[PDB]
Amino acid sequence: EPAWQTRDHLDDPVIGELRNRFGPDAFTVQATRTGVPVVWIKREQLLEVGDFLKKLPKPYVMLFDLHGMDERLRTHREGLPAADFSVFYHLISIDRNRDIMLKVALAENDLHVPTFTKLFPNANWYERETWDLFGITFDGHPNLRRIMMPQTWKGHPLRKDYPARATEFSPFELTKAKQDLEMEALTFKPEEWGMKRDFMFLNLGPNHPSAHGAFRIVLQLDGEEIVDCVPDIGYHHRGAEKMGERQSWHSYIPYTDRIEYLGGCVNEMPYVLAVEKLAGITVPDRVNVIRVMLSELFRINSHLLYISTFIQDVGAMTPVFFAFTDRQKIYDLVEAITGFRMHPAWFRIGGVAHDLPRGWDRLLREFLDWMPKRLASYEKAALQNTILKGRSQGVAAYGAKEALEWGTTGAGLRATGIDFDVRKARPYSGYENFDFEIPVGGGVSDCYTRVMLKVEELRQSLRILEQCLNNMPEGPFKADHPLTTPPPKERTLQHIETLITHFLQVSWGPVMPANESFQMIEATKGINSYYLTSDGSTMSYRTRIRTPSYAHLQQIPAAIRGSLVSDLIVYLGSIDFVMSDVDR
Amino acid sequence: ATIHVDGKEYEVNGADNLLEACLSLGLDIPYFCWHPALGSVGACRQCAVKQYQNAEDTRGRLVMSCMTPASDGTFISIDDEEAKQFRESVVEWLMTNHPHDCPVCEEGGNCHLQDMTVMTGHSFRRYRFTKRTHRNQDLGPFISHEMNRCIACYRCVRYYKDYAGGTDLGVYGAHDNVYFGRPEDGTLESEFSGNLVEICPTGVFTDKTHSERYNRKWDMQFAPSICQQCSIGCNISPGERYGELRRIENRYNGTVNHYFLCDRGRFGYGYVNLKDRPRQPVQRRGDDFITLNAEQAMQGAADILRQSKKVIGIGSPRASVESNFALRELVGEENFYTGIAHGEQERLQLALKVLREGGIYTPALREIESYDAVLVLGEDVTQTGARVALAVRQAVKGKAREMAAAQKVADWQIAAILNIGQRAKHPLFVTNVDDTRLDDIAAWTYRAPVEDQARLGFAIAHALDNSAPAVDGIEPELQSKIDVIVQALAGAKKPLIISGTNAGSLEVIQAAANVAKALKGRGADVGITMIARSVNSMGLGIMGGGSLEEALTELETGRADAVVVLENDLHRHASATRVNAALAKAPLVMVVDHQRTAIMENAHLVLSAASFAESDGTVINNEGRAQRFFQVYDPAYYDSKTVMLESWRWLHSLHSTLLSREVDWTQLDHVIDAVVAKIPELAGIKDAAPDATFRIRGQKLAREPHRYSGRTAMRANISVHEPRQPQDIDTMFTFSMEGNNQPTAHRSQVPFAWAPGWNSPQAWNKFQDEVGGKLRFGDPGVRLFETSENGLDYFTSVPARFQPQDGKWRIAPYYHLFGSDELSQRAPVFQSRMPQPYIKLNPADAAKLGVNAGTRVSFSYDGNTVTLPVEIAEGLTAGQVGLPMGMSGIAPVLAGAHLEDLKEA
Amino acid sequence: DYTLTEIVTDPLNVFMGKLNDMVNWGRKNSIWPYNFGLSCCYVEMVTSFTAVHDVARFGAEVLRASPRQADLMVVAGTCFTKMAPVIQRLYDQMLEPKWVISMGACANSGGMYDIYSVVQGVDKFIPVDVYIPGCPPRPEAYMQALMLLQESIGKERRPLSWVVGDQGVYRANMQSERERKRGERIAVTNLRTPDEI
Ligand SMILES: CCCCCCCCCCC1=C(C)C(=O)C(OC)=C(OC)C1=O
Ligand code: SF4
Ligand code: SF4
Ligand code: SF4
Ligand code: SF4
Ligand code: FES
Ligand SMILES: [Ca+2]
Repeated sequence: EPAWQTRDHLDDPVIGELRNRFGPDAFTVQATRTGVPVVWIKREQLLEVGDFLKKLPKPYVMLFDLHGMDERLRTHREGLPAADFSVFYHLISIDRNRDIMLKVALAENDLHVPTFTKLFPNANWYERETWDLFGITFDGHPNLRRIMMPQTWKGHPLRKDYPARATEFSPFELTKAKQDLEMEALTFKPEEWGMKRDFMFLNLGPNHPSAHGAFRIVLQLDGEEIVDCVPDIGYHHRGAEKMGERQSWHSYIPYTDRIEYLGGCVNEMPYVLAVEKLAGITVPDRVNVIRVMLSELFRINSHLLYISTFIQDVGAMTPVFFAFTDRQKIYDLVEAITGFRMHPAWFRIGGVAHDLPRGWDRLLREFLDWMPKRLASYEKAALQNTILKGRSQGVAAYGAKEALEWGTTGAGLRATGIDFDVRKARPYSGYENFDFEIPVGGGVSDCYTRVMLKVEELRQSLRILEQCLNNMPEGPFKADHPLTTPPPKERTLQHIETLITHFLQVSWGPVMPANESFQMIEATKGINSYYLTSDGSTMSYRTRIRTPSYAHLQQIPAAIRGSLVSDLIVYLGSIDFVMSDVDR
Repeated sequence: ATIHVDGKEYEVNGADNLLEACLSLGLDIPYFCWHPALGSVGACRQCAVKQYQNAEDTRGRLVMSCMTPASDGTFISIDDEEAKQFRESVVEWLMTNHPHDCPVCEEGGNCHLQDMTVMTGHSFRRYRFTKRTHRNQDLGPFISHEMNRCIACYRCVRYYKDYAGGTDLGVYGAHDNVYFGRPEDGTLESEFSGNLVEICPTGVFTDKTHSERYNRKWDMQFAPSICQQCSIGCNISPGERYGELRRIENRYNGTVNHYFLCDRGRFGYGYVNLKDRPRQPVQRRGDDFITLNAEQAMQGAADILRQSKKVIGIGSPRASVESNFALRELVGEENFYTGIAHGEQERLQLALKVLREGGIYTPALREIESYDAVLVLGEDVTQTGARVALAVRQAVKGKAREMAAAQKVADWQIAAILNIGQRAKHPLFVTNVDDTRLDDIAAWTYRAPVEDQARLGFAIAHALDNSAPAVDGIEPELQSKIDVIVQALAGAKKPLIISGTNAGSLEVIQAAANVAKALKGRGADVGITMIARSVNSMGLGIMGGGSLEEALTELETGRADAVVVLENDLHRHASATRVNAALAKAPLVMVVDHQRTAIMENAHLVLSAASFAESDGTVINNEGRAQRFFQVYDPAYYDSKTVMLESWRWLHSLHSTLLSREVDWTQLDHVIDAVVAKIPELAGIKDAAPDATFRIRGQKLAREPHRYSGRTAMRANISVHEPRQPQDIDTMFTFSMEGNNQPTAHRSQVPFAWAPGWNSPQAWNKFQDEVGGKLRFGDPGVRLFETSENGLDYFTSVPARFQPQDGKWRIAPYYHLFGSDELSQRAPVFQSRMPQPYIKLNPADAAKLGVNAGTRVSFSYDGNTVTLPVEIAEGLTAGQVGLPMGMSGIAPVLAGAHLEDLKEA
Repeated sequence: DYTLTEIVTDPLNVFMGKLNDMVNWGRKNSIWPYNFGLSCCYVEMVTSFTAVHDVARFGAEVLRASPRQADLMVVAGTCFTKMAPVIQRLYDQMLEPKWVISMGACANSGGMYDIYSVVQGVDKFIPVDVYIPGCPPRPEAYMQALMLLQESIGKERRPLSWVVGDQGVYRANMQSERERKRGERIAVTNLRTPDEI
């Protein structure tokens, strides 16, 4: 039984617990390739099912994901409950190292679900996005307003009947929105924004002079203290999931590159692993090693960017220049291998686009000799500076409970002391064959603690690169599956069967058989996951992308309340987010 | 019957074989040599499944599912490892000799062999030896031949010979050097040779006309349209790219034209792409041609119409129901004239009266293949209604089908059916002025003038029923042949009588109605078919109006000073001299047309109408079925200065500007509702297609496939800024991929067939409820009239015998599939296929004039001395002269017309 | 061959020509870009600002957070529908003379994001002086665009004073770089095989 085999997960103890608590007819178990138990729950039992999972002996403490799906055009729904729409809730039990998806069916006219914000406070933005993109009402939600589109938007873009392409540009709408932005400060009402109540009101954005994007924060201030703050996001919404419904399985890889643009192949990895789950492809070991190589190189690139950005936000200006020289070394190696700098689009369904070019090990050895002295110099020049420590330590701290209840993953969760890395807990792409440690914090997630954890993660990625350089397998760079897209180029250029497979795979698209798959990886900023629904066609029926920056930005008001604005700037600099990852 | 496929129970029909039963259930079995219309022969060995004797069986046995009946309690497995490995091995064996040709092959992206190579999962080549090659033949102007790509599936020979009745295509050679083609280079003789491009699962037979301006299937913009080249109304999928019509694919209609077109419909689309078509409205001012936009053309036309004292409208059978109705509304009902001759209109009205008042059911084109005896009276169906000739061939082979069914042989085992039915066939009696293309299978062929064919029909009706009027002057051997026809028709369970208006004789239609009434009175399940001339001839006949001669006298007498001619060249329905004189006398001529005709030289205004590829509308076919054709592309998308609108849009806006001095570019559904309200006989055309508000779960129907390419570069040479997507307010389709083309969508209008893993024309199997049956959720199109309870009376007007009078010469019509239809003549690829115009003469008459075969003689009709070279026709009757109709100068109104001054040039 | 804001000829005493040349020299040798981060193209822009590329050598490192002090707007990123009024307002807040560089396929035409929430190019609502293809353009492509902008600035005519002379802005119609480099680009025969480094 391979890892991609369709499982029902009836042997999971959570299924037995749900059967013993709610009865055998209260829910329907769906067999998928997602690797998790998928359980269709009735809508009226959703809150008690969530409470029961929250009160388990080893409970499901984190709401990993919450989003909708338009199932009106889905043809292969055999064994599934009748649903015009559905809402899925992905919950993670860290103690069990398990996860469960709960799906609620909804009719076309009765598009309302009970809110999940009481059980999980991070459900607020997910329900706002599900209402925004699907029109699904959440009863009991405090402020069910649009979060990606502007408030004066008609329709719900992720529905199947919504036209995906760009509308014709009009100067009238631009002028009207400019007038709206001009009179926004004059007619600001702090009731539609979810706020309440010498209380100054300020706008931080929308333009921001930094490298993580441009987004607006509405601040309520008592002098310097922050009483309340809500973020205005969706300014960088590219419609990547809707493009998932519009590209083929192969031609969507460059779009997966630009989800978070500091990651590249790290962003390509969960998508291609989920497509390989849909295709039934077990990639060879050299493919796993190459993909791990590129993921760790881009992880070092992203962490160097993050440390430099944090140091520059504190006020030291030189280490960003030095670490951009280090990024240039990494980019030299990545340019040699993939042909591009930051959006390589080099991962393929079944492997990688090309073999490693002859001479890559020299560039890897040069970078591995270059990096550690520079990292020690960065530490001793800026990270051990007492002014930086005073600006960083004790700023926007939270414990493990706040990280769990808000879906915070990555360096913040491990800085709260929770040892939960995807590469160790739920290994993927042959990460079990590499010896590396997972740095953890003492139990409190400061800005400084997160930054030093990212430094230790950079050192561990350097160790992974060392082991990969000393032990490189020889073999194929693509799998020998009929659904390896595209096939190897030389066989395409001189064999007619391979030419036929290449012809149909690049033009109409590879045919993924009707199934659902899911891949979760430890990205550069947290846990990045792809949830893929195939309706048997050459395009994705649904492409749900869970990104960690969304969860961190939703955690922002619960951790910075009662602090200053400079502390807010430092907290923004130490979160490791990009706005493309937030909005996607 | 009950089958168990991979452990799952299924309820199927026991008369089908296993492959078609499993394809009807959505299961994917690869197959090459089987076709839903051709039967099973078990050649390619691709459809192999594993059959078990019972539920508790583990070994099983490989069987061909196309040759295995779907009997009750049949246990099989498709996903068995042995069956999968054998199907992969069959694909691999086919792949050993296949050329490395997919990038430079016209079947790429539309290839069944590509789809089944991918479907079997075979992508690694372990064959290292040489591949066999073949020379290619020249098959004419339509079909391109590439013998290297063949997989020896024998579909071409089975279709072309056993189905189409063609003789010149065959299989030659031996063991692995099997060749499929003609014995020598030359044009494929069959009128249905074009369906080889969809029958062949590989790139051997390709559309050469498409291969000129080739584009891949994912790059096409498709629409569900109706073929406009005769009255049968076959469902087509025109596909375009870069503003020009690229291809005509067959569109599956299980009630009309299921898998097959004829070559005139498939290849005679080249008139749409002509560079001399009107693309802007042009106004005449002295000798100047001023190009107008839509608004100022409408304003000037309506002003000049308002100053006129009486405006008449001349419709055409080429135009749609909506455009003819819009002209009728613009000029008034009493001023509307059908643009056909008085004799043509009389024959059309009589055919319509027989169809919707004779009390005899008129079959659809698919239903013709189930009749037990066929009598064709005066209609050269192979040249005028070719798909009816194909269905008549199927009905003729029905006797072999019945003989095989008497021996408990299944209907899909075609080889056994043809073996049992060696040469026994159902009775076919065709009458014409000469030999027809159905003579190879006809039980009898009667070569006679139209009066003698009508007298034969009246004699058959009298011998079947003595209440019918009798015929005096029948020869004894002709009486014996009449008796043979009578005992053949009386013994038939389902006799079928076919006639039409192309014979040029009212008495032929009257005699056919008399035969059908006589068979109806005996209790037989008789059907009657009438072949009209043009695409909307029945619609123009139902609409009614005056003849073209009445309009010409109205123009000549000065009672009408303004004439609006809609999609009519006026030369095919009247003499050119009289038409030119009447149009020169009229102070205002406004020609709304999409083809450069000869009457726009004297026209004051020319409105650049849209053809069928650029317009929506409704057409009524020869059996009275309303069918909606949809616009394929917007002509203003690539050339932004093109003002090319629907004809009904032009005329409705002209009426609105004439009334309220304001343009009104209306919607299609408004004109449809106006037709339904004003004309109750056309009330069925509302149900031909749903309106523009029709959605599939809230979204429109897509015109182009999902992988449509180059959307930010096709117009980048004009401007780098992407243009606005053309909005479609008339119909439920969209000019984009943003829509639905799912095979399980609740609709009947399907623009093109594509399912994932099925890029070939075999995706129509996915678009049907059962393969080879009807479209799922019904076939598009609605019959306008039901069968009447009471029929007509016997037509007592029995004509006399044909008397050859000296000086006079009766014109016998000789129709050609490539050359009798006007727009098909305009297609440049038909100019090579169409023959040189030969005037047909009897040997006795040619000896009387002393002219030999090939010499030129000159004859004068309506003061027009034209010369033609003589071809000797032995089957022609003396006193008649044969003329090719529709050709250069030979209008189709010469059928039954007398001739003077036949002399050698 | 110029453009007045109409195709006119070159309007250029000989002292006024020298003064205009000095003004154009000072303008092109001191270009202050506005610090505006939209998407990944901004990351490559600020990569060009760093030590390994050193865009300071061209005098274009003074990255302003205020549009008043900035001369050059580099639209480097996707022009989202919510961000487009912000871009238009920040462009309007700038002062004459002002120049615009579209960086990347998103800012050029919308790029791969022909989607409901993206404006298809920033030339839909602001005038662009230099376009850079790429997704992202590499930092030296941004440097090359800066030299293209400098060459365009050096041959444009602007009023020396707002009280004396013609106040119209005459921008030169440069030869396209495609037509200029077509001589050397077509003549390329062999490139290095991709299997090497
Ligand atoms: C009114 C206050 C003015 C403060 C000084 C502004 C002008 C100097 C900017 C220096 C600078 C900073 C901070 C900087 O962060 C940066 O990186 C993007 C540069 O480019 C290399 C710079 O040149
Ligand atoms: S017939 Fe099909 S498999 Fe053969 S070369 Fe053409 S596209 Fe390829
Ligand atoms: S030419 Fe085409 S249809 Fe004929 S046997 Fe070969 S592959 Fe089959
Ligand atoms: S039979 Fe008539 S309607 Fe059918 S394809 Fe031929 S010309 Fe067209
Ligand atoms: S062009 Fe490419 S790199 Fe630049 S902003 Fe767009 S997605 Fe990012
Ligand atoms: S399809 Fe059955 S053997 Fe060919
Ligand atoms: Ca239209």
